[PDB]
This record gives sequence, C-alpha cells and structure tokens, in this order.
Amino acid sequence: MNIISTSVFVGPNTFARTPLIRLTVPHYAEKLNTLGSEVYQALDQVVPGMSSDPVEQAPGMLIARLALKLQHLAGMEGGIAFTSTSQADDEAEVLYSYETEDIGLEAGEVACDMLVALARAEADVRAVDLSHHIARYLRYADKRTLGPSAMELVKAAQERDIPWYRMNDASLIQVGQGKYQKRIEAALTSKTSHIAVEIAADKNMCNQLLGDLGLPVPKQRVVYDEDEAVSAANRIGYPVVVKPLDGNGRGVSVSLTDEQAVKKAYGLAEPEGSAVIVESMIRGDDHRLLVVNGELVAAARRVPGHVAGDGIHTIRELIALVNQDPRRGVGHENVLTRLELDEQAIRLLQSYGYTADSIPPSGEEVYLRKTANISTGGTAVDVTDVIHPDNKLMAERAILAVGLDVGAVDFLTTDITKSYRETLGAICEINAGPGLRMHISPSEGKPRDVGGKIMDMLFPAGSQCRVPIAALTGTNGKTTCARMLSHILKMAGHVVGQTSTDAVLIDGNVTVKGDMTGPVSAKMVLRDPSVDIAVLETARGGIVRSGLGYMFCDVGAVLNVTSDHLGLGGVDTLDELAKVKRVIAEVTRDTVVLNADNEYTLKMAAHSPAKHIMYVTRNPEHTLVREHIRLGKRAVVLEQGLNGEQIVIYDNGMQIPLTWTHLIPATLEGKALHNVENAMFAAGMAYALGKTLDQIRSGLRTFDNT
Amino acid sequence: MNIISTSVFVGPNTFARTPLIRLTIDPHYAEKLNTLGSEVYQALDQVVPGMSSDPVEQAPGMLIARLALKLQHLAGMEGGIAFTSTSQADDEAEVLYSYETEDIGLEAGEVACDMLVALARAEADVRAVDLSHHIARYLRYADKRTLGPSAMELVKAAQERDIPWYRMNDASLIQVGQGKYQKRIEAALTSKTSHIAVEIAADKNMCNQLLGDLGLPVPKQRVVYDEDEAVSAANRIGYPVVVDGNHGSVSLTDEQAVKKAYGLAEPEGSAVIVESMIRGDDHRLLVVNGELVAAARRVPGHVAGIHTIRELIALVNQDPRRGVGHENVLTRLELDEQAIRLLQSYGYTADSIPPSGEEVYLRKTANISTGGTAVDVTDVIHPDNKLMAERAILAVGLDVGAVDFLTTDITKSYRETLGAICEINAGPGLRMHISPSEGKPRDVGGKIMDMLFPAGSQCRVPIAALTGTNGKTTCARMLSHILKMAGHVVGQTSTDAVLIDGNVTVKGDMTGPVSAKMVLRDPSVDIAVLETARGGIVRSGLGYMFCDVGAVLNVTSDHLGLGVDTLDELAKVKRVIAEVTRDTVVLNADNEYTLKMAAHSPAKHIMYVTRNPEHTLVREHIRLGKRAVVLEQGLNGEQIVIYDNGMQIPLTWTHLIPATLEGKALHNVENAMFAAGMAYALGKTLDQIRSGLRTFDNTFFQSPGRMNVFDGHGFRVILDYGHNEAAIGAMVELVGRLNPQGRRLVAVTCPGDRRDEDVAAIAAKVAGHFDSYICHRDDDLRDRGPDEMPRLMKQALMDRGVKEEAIQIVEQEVDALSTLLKMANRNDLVLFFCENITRCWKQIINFKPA
Repeated sequence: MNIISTSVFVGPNTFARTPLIRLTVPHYAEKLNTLGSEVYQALDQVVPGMSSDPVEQAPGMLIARLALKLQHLAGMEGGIAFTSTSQADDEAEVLYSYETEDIGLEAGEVACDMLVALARAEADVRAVDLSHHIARYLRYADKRTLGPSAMELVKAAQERDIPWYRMNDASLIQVGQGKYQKRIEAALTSKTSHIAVEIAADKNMCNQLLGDLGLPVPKQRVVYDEDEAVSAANRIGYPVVVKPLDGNGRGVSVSLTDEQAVKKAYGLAEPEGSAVIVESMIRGDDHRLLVVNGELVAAARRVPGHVAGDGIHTIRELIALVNQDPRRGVGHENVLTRLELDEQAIRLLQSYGYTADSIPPSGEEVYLRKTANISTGGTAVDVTDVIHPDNKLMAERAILAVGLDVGAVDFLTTDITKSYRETLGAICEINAGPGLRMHISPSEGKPRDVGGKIMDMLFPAGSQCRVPIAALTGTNGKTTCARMLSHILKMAGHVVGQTSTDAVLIDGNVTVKGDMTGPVSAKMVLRDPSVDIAVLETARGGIVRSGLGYMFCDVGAVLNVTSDHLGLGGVDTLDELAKVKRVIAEVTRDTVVLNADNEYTLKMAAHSPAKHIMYVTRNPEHTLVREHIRLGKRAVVLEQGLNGEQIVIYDNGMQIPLTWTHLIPATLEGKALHNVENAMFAAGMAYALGKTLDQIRSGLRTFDNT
Repeated sequence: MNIISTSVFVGPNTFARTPLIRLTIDPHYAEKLNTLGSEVYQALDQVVPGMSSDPVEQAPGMLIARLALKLQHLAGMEGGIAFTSTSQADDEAEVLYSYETEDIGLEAGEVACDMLVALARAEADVRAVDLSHHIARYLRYADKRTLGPSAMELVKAAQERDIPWYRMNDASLIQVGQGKYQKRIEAALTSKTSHIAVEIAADKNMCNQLLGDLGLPVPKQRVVYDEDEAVSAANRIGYPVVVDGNHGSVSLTDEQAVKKAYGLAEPEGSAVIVESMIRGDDHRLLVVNGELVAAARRVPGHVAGIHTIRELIALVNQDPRRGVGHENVLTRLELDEQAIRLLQSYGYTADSIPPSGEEVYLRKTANISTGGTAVDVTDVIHPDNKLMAERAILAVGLDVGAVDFLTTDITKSYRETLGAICEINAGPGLRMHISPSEGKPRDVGGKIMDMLFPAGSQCRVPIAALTGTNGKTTCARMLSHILKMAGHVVGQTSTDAVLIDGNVTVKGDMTGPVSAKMVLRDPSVDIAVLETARGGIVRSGLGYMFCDVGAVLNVTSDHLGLGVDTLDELAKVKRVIAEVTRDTVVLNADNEYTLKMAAHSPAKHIMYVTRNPEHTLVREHIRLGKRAVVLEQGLNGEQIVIYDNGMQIPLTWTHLIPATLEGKALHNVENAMFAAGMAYALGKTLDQIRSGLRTFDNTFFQSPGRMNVFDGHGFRVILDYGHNEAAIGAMVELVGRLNPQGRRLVAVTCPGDRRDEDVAAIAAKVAGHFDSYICHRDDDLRDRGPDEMPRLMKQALMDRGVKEEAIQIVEQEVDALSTLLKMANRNDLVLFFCENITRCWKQIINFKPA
C-alpha cells in the first residue's frame, strides 16, 4: 500500500471538503485474501470505531475508513469514507473527510503504514505495536489542531452557521465574511480593547481602579518607608499577612495574630526587595467568574486535588478510589491528572494532623494541594447557578470597569453562595482572554454554552450579517456574464468582489493576478474587509483540481455545457463537464438558474437543493417553462410581442418585463446570442439577489465591455 | 524660604487654581529685600521676563508667587494667578499661584524660594550668579513628571472641545470623559482600538501576508530561521534585497553579503528576515477614522550651488531654528564620515556642491536630532495612495494607525511607482504631523477626539449637581431617588460614603475631591449629586471645576464653628458653590446670608426657595418669571408649589411625602423642596418628581448596599461611623423600628476626639434606648487622655437617666466590640459605632459564639 499521488478538495467536488489518494499495492490479492477475520479483530483493539463493518474488506474502504477513524480519534466530527476504482487493475483511489490538510494527509499515510506493517506479520494472529503508529499520528495532530478555547468557539459558530477561517494558525480565527468580519483569538474578540488588556495585566493599576469603585479588592499592602508594620497590622485587623513587595527569597509570613508574629515577620521580610507590605489574610477557594456581554455567563470553583472522608477509608485508600476516575491520567483523552501522594501532600497532611494511613470522617474535604491546578490533580466545579447576586453584579461591574468585552474575575472566597459584602472575598486579578476550558465541560456540575454567548455577542440575531451574498456563474469560457452581474451590483451600490479565474477584483479594481483557482480566489474575496457581495467566477479546472473555494452559494447559474476548448480530461464532451458544473447547482441554496435550452444543463435541476429553480430560455413556448411559470416559479424569457423584442422575468405567475434586447450594448440590436444569454443570466441572478428592475435595466444599459 | 504648612486646592475655594503656601535666615526676614530693592530682579527680568512688567512690585509674596508661576511657564504652563494674602502671623503673607500638576507646582514654589534666597549670599552676591542651577534642577524634575507629546496634543484638543480628562496612570493613559460616557486614550491609542489589531500590526510577517493578499504594495519576503541556509530566500526574490524592536545589511546583491547577514543581523537576537528592497523616502500616512487625516515625509539630514560644503553646513547650523537641542527641540548636524561616503555616491567632493537643485543626503535614518526633519505631504499624496493607506489600516483593523510607506514620488500612484508598505504603526507618533518643519500642520489630535466624541452626541459629561449643606444627607438622597426613578444611574457622595445607584460602594472618611473622583470616573454614572462638606471646601476645595446645578440650604445651627463662625465666613465658604453653578442655583431665601449669594453666582437661573411666607422678593421674582419653590397652605393643609415663567405648578401635598415624622417632617420639607427644585432645574418631569418624593424611603427598610448590617451569629449587628450625630440618631430610630423582641438592645458609643463637648448630643440620641451601654472612645487619635472621652460619655448618659450600673467602659475599640459580641445572645441587637469600619467588619464576621 504505497502512495503515488494526492489532491485535496477544499470545497465540494462531491459534497464536502475531502482528500483523494491514488494508491498502489504486488501482494495485492494476498493482502485482501489473507485478512480473514483476524485483521478486523486486530483493528477492533486499536481503532474500535471501525468494528461496524468487517465485510466490505476491499482495501480501498479499509484505508479510507482507517484514515477517517484516525481523524475521529484526534477529535474530528463524524465524516465520510469512500473508494473508487482506478485506471489500472488492482489500483484504487480513496477519499475521506478532513478538517485540516496536514492532518488529513497524515491520516492517509499512517493508515497505509499501519496496514503495510501487517504484511510483515507472517503467520501471526495478533496486533503488534499498532499503538506506536497511533501515538505518532496523535502527537503530530495535537500540535496542529485548534486549542480548546478556540475549538469551542468554532463549534458554536458551526451550530449557528457562522463561517470561520484560521488566520495566523494558533488560535486566531476570522469569523464572518467580507465587511462583516469579526475576529476571535481564543477567548478575546476583535471588539476587546487593547487598553483593557493592558489594564488586566497591570495588577496594581487594576487594584486601584477597582478599589475606587468599591469592589472587594485586596489593595491595601503598604508599609510606607518601612515604618512600624505593627501599626498597620493593628489598623488592618488580625489575621494578617506580612510579605516582601518584590516577589523573587520571598518567604511569606501568614496567619499572624500577634504583634510579636508581625515584628518577627517584618524583620524577616525587611531585607527582601525595596519594600515590605501588609494586608489582611484572605482565604477561600479560587473562583473564576466569567463575563461575556456585561452579563456573567459562567462561574466555577477551582478545587485543589483532594479527597473527601467517609470515616471508612484511609487517605491512601481514598486516593486509590479517586484514581479509579478514568478522566485522570496524562493520556490523550485524560482531562485531569492523577492524584499523587507527593511531598506537598504529605506536608499538608502533617499541617492538618493527619498521615497517609489516617481515616477522615464523612464529608471532610482534605486538600492534598496548596493551590488548584489541573496538572497537579484538581477540579473545576460549576457554581454558576448558586452565585449570590451581589457577587454576580460585582463580577459584571469589575469587568466593565476594566473595559473588557470578555473577561473573568479571579475571585477568592470561602463561600460564593454568600455576598462579598459579608464574606471577605477578594478580587485577585482580572483575566483577559480567560480559558473557557473550566466552564465548558467542567469537572463537576453542568456546562455552560459560553462559546455561544461570545458568538451571539459578535453576531446577534438582529442584523446578523454573518455573510456577504455569494453568487457563482457556471461559465463556458466567458467572464462577460459575471462582469455584467458585478456591474449591476456595483451600480446598485455594492462593493462587489469577483474572480475572473486569472484575477481577483474588488469594486472596479484588480487586486490579485495569477492562477486564481477556486480555493484561493474565493478566500481572497471572502476575507476582503470591503466586500458586500461576491460574484466569484469559477475555473472549470479549479473544480477538477481542488473543488469549489467556498462551501455553498446563495445564487448560482449554469449557462452552457460545452465548446471546443481546453479539456479537463475524462470525457471532455457533453459528459464530464456536465458533472463538473453540476456541483454548483448541488450547492446553490436560494436560487439556481439553469439554461433550459440545454439538455445537460436542464437536468441539473433534479439535484439542486435550491429553494427556487429559475429557468432561462429563448423559447417562449418551451412547454416546461410555461408550466413552471403557471405554477408561480421563476423564469427569464426572451419574448417578442406588442412591446417589442424584450426580456421578461416571471415570478409568482406574473410577467415582469425588464428591457429591450436592443437597449443592451453588448448585443448588436440582439444578434449576439452569447451576450443575450449573458444578459438574461445576469439579470436572472440580479433578480434572485433582490435587485430592482431599475437597477438591472440601468446596469445592463450602462455596460461597456472595453 | 522656610515653608511651614501647605495644602493644594484642586477645585473651588478662591478660583480653583492654586497651591497655598505659608512660608516665613530669620535675620533677613524683611531685610533681604529691604536691603536689595527691586534692581536685583534684573536677573529675573531675563530668566522669567514677564516680571519686568512691574519694577516696583516688591511685596515678597507677589515676588514668590510670580516666580513660581513663571517657573511653571518655563516648563510649558499657560498663564495664571500670582496672588498674595495676609497671614495669621504679624507682617507675613501667604503665597498663592496657578499650577498645572501638584508635584510640579509644589516644586516651583520651593525653587522660587531658593532662587530669591540666592539674590544675596555671603556679604553680597547679587549679579552674575548661578540662578540657572535652580532652574535646571526644577526643569529636570518637571520633564520627568509631565505629559508626553502624544498626550499633550490630545489634551489640547480636549481643552478646545471642553472634554474633561484625567490621568489614569503616571504615563500617557488618560481618561477622556466622565462616567458612562468615558473613553480612554493611551497616547495615540484609544479604548476603541482592538487588541487584536495591535497584535497584528506588531506581527510584521503576518501583516505583510495580510496586506499582500488584499493586493496592497508590500515587499515579497521570507523568514530566516536563525541563520539557516546561509544564503537562500534571496534567490527566489531577486538581487535587490535587504536583511525584534531594534532601534539602532543593505543592497545584498553579493551572495556572500547575505551569508554574513544571516549570521550577522542579530543585535536584537534571532528575528531575521529577507525582503525585496525598494528605495525612496519614508512617508508616514496617518489614518484616524477610516480616513487619512495627515501624511508627512520624513527627511534624512541633507544638503539643500552657491556655497561650499563648509559654508553650507555653517549656513544650516546658523539657521535660527534652534539654539540648542532639547531646549529648543531642534538640532542640526555636523559633517561625519558616513555623510562623506554619502556625498561621494553623488559625485561630490568633501567640500563642494557646484549644482543647484541637487540635494545630498548626509544621514540615513532621518533621526530626530542627529538626522533631519519632516514635511507635510497631506495635500499632494496621490489619491490611489490615500485609498491604499486607508484600506491597509482598515485591513489590519486599527481605528487609528499609520502606514510606514516608501516611494520615490508620493504624488504618483503606487500602481505605477513601485513603492511599498513597510510597517503598520499601532500607537503612532502624532508630533511629526503637528508643527512640521515645512508645510501646514494638521489637527490630528482633534480628529481623534472628534472620533471619540462626535459633536452629534458629544456626551462629554454627566450632569453635576451639588448641595452645600449639612442636612443629614437627606436632601441628596431624595434627589438621587427622584433621578433613579426617572431612569438615571446616580453617583452621589455623602462625605463619609459614596453611593452608586442605590448602594453604598465606599464607606469611609472621604477626602473631599477623592469622593468626586470615585463618582466621576465610575463607568455607570449618568448624573452626579456629590454632597460636599465645609471641611473639604477649606482643605482642598471642591472636587470638580463647576456644577450645572447647585444649592445652599442653610448656614448654621447647633454645632461647632470651623474658621467669623456665625453667618458670616461660612457664607463665603459655601458661596463658592453658587459662584460655579452654571445653569440653576437654588438658594434658601429665608436666610439672608444664603440669599445674598445670588449676587455672585453666574448661573443662568436663580431659583428661590421659601417656607410658607408670602415673601416679598420671591413673589416679585415669580411675577417676573424667575423660578421658585414655595411651601403654601391649601385646601388639604400644606403643599409644595413650583413657579417658573410666572406659572404656578402645584407639585404635591406634603402629607403624601412619606418622610414626614415628628418635627423631622419640617426639616424634610426643606429637604424635599430643594430636591424637587433641583430635579426641576435638571429637567425632570413633574410626574417623575412627584413619583420620587412619594416613594422615597427614609427608614432603611431595605439596606442601601453596604449599610453594614450583619444578621448572622443569631443576632443583629449594626455597624456605623461614630461621628455624625444625625447618622447616630438615624441608627437609633432604626433600632426603635426593629424593636427586637427576643433579648436586649445593646449599644456602644465612640464619638470622635476633636469634638468639643458634642458628646452630650450623642448621649441625647442613645440614652433610654438601650438596655446596656459601653463606651470606647479611645480610638488612639488626639490627646484627650486615655479616658477623658469615655468619662464624659458615661456622665452624659447618667445625666439622661442611664443607670451607672448599666455602663461599662472599655477604652479600646477592639475590646469594646469583642466585649459586646461575647455579651450578646440569640435575638439581641448590637449597635456599634467606630472609627475603623473595615477592622470592625472583619471582627464581626470572624466572631465565633458558644
């Protein structure tokens, strides 16, 4: 199972983005014949997801499915696996879904390596070292997949059908298209101010700002000119904390309840750094309060790794019980780490008057860690529903004060259920771009759709202008139809992005020259911050090599089928091209516009999922068109009559006469059937796109193809 | 001069401008100047030349004030006050002068004193003396404390547009509006500027890619990882190429020169790239609002066919653009080796430029001081380049930013003249577009402030209202309540508290303007009420420059003085509010001293408030159409009636206002009338005023946020500030209403130290209301003995019928509280007064009972 050649479909070519692999094997027949039952059973151990089909053993399906499952293992959305017979005997092309190119490609190569290796098994009956391939693949994928704050935002975007694109890799994503584009970088949005981020970083400034708004901020903290610290301790109120200002030899004296403890603490703190500082002791658990749109959307308590007593089991036993938790480990699927009886745990138990062999009573929580982390063993606990309203308001107020779109309050308290007014809780810091990891799928309690909240902030349903309208013309070598349409739209007041297959244009200007294949040309336009609407002429070769550069179009048209022109290969007559161009019809959502005077084009109507089928014909009595018209369906018809030789639009069973053919300068008083078609399609599309007849008439009149 | 005691005013007292300096070699107290006379100011006539305007201005108070003022002028301050006033000491006067910032104004004072001392040293040392040494010290200080140029320009724009601003930090981060409307600037960045756009601008490689894909003229470039490949990328780019925050390898057509570059160009470490090189001048294209507002060419130091080079360099250095650098900003260059190498490249000799119209670069980077200059090109830039810049900035997503762009000729389109974008500047310098050396200046500061606060909705400020009375905070609370019902978020001070909306956020001794700051910069507030205190007015003045609406309710009652201490003096102290009220000033017309304030206020409207009397002056004002609030009798007893434009507007019957108990009712009528008056002045509707007054809660049924009542431990604990006797009374009433039926009413009193014998008043409020009493006035503050104060309290209580048996003395605040908390049982009520509120709250919360 070697690889000869690959291509990647960025967009639809069939239905959805997918790589193609041309593979060769030759113990080819032996490979299949010798599988028996033993191979699927071997794969059932390493990749159990494919246990569902041990029957279609054709190697094409095995490879496609294995590559697909590798991606699923790495967290890909359930996709599709296919096989197709190649040009040579005992040769195959395989296709499977992908998310990221590098990963899809690797999954293919690894699926091959995994299968090739079995050929060296000889007279075996067991899987040998298959997990090594798996590990390698995941190590690679995990460095390339999107980080969880961003992944959850994207998932929300997918649920809400907001398009998104990675830019600058990492966690930075463009969301929305054209002039409506917003950006997200993990938990920050493009709305978030630079100043608010600076402030969140500057803990001292942050404390001052929040303190002045009456927020529970442990600002405090100053022994001015190393004056008597005791006086401060007495003014603050015991218990107190005496620490050096400079957090480098930073021994810290805590829980001081006597002047003598303070005097000692001062002398100890004195030599470290430029200053010594004194603040009240604040204890409790570490909470994160997440605010997204001047509204708290989630809150969670960070709990250091611990055990809870029952009066039955020793701490050793309780830890053993905790580590039965399958979520604990350092494997790919392990979110939490194991709870370990290390030195810190022992120091803490001594501090509590316990040992490893002690048995805590029912309901006592014993922290085995000095601070919460996930990597040290620890948990996130949802407390969103039980936040005292004062604390909710506090959080909202604090984030507002800083000026973040999205941020979280690092808030310490003994009980979040009680107001901060009554419990000396405190804001420790403000987190700009906070992790969403602990609020979505927290360790205990219900999750919160925080990703949703952010995307809803960016693109509220009101004027949810997530996208410019995309149209595509299935041309037959002429950019004229596309130019007529973009021209109408420009005159109509749109900034239109369009592709010409050898160029990308914005408004009237050309920005990009080169082989403007589907993928690149669409992206050039869709990401352009000035664009209202896109016209996107697509190269036949683009569809063949990489597929469409976009996932679907609102309006799309097929004008013709063939000519004596550059081939793509395969049939290159009325066939092949029909299927190449059909793909546009297949992804048109609102209105698909078909040349009804062309049999191969007309048939495409059977496959399009478009809400409306508009027929274009030069025959006022085309049988089929008149029927569709009678029923209220759309058509563009060239007609003679008492109003002259005119193009009339039909919709809802009514004639909507548009203009004279002699008033369109691309014709020579209508003896230019190719431009008549171009105009009828451009007009059809413009109508579907909701332009007025005056705008369409004006556009076609004011059209100058030079 | 030995300076004894000073304070600085930030707001109104005597014009809101000045620090106040009380100063005094004792043997030369009068004699220094009497000996010297005025013709010694001859030095000062040169260093601080405005002083030359009066050769006989010998009063030393005026001399010091003027010198301190001029020192700030030298440091860049505009004009202001230089004023002298007679001191408390014989033959002494206090020194007052305008200031820009506190630290600098204070130094100007001290430095002025030292400079005048140096007018004579030893037997005599009057002329040709180092007064500039003191000047240098002063300016160096100022130069490190004042604003940077990005901020100075933006502030000036704010001044022109009457947009208030505040420093948020010690650098260039400035708040540029008031609460609710407030925006921020950090030099040339705004609070609007997105964090991601800044990150992208910084990421020069992403920036290049991002702009390139939009068809913008960027160079083709490739990244060198460390020095990998020695020479590589240039072979995919072309021979004309070049190779991390660097501020200190060109024309690498030689592959060996690129090998060097890969392994050489790391003064800032491994952040090295290979890019297509273009040549031309450095232009900065400044975009503010998706619109280019300014553009300028940075000009390398250069030679402009008559003179030799020696002559030309001299001609340039002798150009009266500058005396010295820094002080006059500008500098010019001397010839150096690099300059010579440059002139060689044009075919010139070390000493000669025979042609006219052939300019020679002498410098490479157009450095500020060791380089060259900047010229306006805003009016000549080809439209395509203008559009390019606007598109580039928008593409990155900065609201405000600049394009670092090269071209041979800025007047021709980039399409034809193959220039290119080098860098996108987030937080670009503004100064090179302002007062450029050649060409018109551009008001870019304006453009930014206009962007933030367009005139169409130029909500620069919340409305500021101020009451100057001591009426138990009630008037202010009534007004804030009206406004809240009307839909405002109100910010108000209570002198020992700050409230936002209905809630106490800050409780503590508020140092006058500090409370104003807390409110004015509060992000939620739409209108401010700001109750003030006589203490603030005398100590640091008001917290703000003017108010829209303001009121004086009374002058004096049964309390201690401050500074005449009758009706006079206080009138001058409070009048200052009237003096700065712009729209409507509300005066109690039943008090002569408040009434007279009408003569000083610049307010557009004067509203008069009276009780029942058909007052003669007010009735005239009514018929003449001025505003008034008059309590009147009527069919149902008594009513409040508003007058405006001669129209009678009955507002409400007083028995409908719930805050009417005992005689408090009479005081609350005054409170209500003023609150209604102010609400009217502020443009509230009558429905809103009536609704507010008839819904106002003066009983604290619902705690106003931090009213510090703690219901845990199985008993109620009320904590308040032991100072304001009215506040004390209020808590007693509250206790009276709660009337806990389980156990006992236990109270503990700690009136402040510097309070004469006011302790009597407190005893009057609490005596007979509690089952047991503790006193703890030792709060550690003044010398009133360790127990003088509790002894007075104990007696004052016994004098009102408290059994001596029921009085415990616990000197210390901490023990007094512990005592009570131990003493307490389930369903007791404990009322504790204190100085240290924070500490007491902590003690309460941590108490463990048995």
